[PDB]
Amino acid sequence: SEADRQLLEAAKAGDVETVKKLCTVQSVNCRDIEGRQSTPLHFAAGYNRVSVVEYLLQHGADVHAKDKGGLVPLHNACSYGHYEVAELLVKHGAVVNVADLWKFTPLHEAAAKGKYEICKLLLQHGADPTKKNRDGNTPLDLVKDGDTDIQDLLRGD
Amino acid sequence: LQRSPPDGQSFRS
Repeated sequence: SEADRQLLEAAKAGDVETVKKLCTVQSVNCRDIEGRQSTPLHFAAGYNRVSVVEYLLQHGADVHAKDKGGLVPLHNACSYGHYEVAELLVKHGAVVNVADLWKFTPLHEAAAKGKYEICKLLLQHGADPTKKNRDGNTPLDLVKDGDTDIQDLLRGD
Repeated sequence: LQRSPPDGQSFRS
């Protein structure tokens, strides 16, 4: 629907006022059919729109919702280094060991993208640095050579 | 099948 399209666009842009006008019990968990089925919460999380993330969560957005590739909004936040968003999602019950269709977890994303504080947050909440994705790679395996601090963090040493 | 990235980006700018 045009309304849902406008809502998804508003979530992506961080347009709080438009989100408030279009967010209904029926649209809060709508999906971008013409993309990868991101929900408003995926868009707000991935584009670091904190106020929108907050509003959506308050109004019943599903923190556990998977997109077409099996990503939850915590994946989006972690891949793009959005620490506050990640913390809000975890506080609202997001599963940290969640795995997409390729068995990538949020820790795989944070590690690969060089996000130390987010890795630390995930580990504090029980994220498993030993979980292999479908390629057989752990999050540690995906750490860039230059990020020796992240390597040490995930090694527990 | 390509694993495409999540919707989003790291820098708002």
